[PDB]
Amino acid sequence: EIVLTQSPGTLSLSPGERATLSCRASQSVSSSYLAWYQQKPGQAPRLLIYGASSRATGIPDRFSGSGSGTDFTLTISRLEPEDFAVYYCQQYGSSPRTFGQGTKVEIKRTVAAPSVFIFPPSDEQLKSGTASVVCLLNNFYPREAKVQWKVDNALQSGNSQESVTEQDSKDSTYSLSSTLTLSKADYEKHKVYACEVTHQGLSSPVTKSFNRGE
Amino acid sequence: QVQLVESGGGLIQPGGSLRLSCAASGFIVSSNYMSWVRQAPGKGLEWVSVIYSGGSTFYADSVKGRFTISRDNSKNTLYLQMNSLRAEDTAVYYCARDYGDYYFDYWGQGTLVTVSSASTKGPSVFPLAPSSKSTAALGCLVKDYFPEPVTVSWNSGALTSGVHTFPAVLQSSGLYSLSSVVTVPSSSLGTQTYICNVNHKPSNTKVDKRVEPK
Repeated sequence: EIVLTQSPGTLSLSPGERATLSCRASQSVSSSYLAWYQQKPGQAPRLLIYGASSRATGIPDRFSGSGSGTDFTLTISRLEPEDFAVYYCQQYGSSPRTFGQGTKVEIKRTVAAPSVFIFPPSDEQLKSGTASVVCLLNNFYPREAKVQWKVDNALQSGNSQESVTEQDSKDSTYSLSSTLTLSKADYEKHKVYACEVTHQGLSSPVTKSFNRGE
Repeated sequence: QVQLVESGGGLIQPGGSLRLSCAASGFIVSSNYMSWVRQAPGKGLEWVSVIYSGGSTFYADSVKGRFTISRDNSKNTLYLQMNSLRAEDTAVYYCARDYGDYYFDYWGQGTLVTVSSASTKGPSVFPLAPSSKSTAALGCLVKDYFPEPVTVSWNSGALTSGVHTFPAVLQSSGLYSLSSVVTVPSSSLGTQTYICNVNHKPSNTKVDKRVEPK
């Protein structure tokens, strides 16, 4: 079986940079029988290159493929912000046909701090016995961010979950939600609800807070 | 204008059977090599089944004897009839038109198959009302549904700019939750009505929730 090893596993570069993706085969791949696919998040793969170097119809010219034998290369001459994706190679010189494990390309941009928003639980949810408080960190870069919850200045642990968006295709930022889940009874025993955000685009951590009932 | 349109996925009990379909346009299924490829959550592409133009069929070891790939010349459709399903079969399943026995040159959009003995449950939808504590941000909390996915639109698809629908998180209950947020001009709140439309196909649930300031 021809095993295809892709490298690097992850690659982060800014628009306009050249990106070079490698696919190395455990054995020779006959006749340049190697294809490359792009898979953007949530979408089907699309064919980029076949026969190692032939650009598929409709594919932008910045994508090109080269190589032979045991080493194949997908190049993006000048990255564009919509190029974040996982890129897969696939060989058809031998049976079984096999895919590489993929290279994830992430798009770098200049540092952007989050705007922070906080949403109390709705009266409709409180009627049913649970209370969700949501902290939104909107449109920031890089991805890494710390969110801490305080209830009457008491640090919370174990009762929050975070979710992060895929990169924005236009401006390359992320957004993040942190949801604090409390029983109704617990929510009503306390007054001040606060989300504290640490991010490298901020000079100092930012706290966003509200008082229950206001 | 080749197209491949998939349907048939969703929730199925372990041990059950399920049939996927792929309706083709622009080419003749009967005269072409076609395949099913699946992708488990967070993993790479795994070929499952192929049918040659001449009718030969081949299967991955993990599905041989319990999956059948077939075609209906009359309806220009490809099928995958699955049996003895197990949790390891949970994946997005893609149909693809192959170029001969070589590479995958057109892909269907994918259909999620979730193999689980848990019952379907549609979501509750709560407002994240805009206040001064949220340019203004507002959203919808979509809580406690099973299985994935839900789809969220705003104002029936009229509002796209600035929307962030977060990936769902598995709560310890075993049910999913996510939020969908949008940033709108602060001036608008008084005038513009904002409605999130939440569709959950597995439960045949459609919820429209008006989000207005408190």
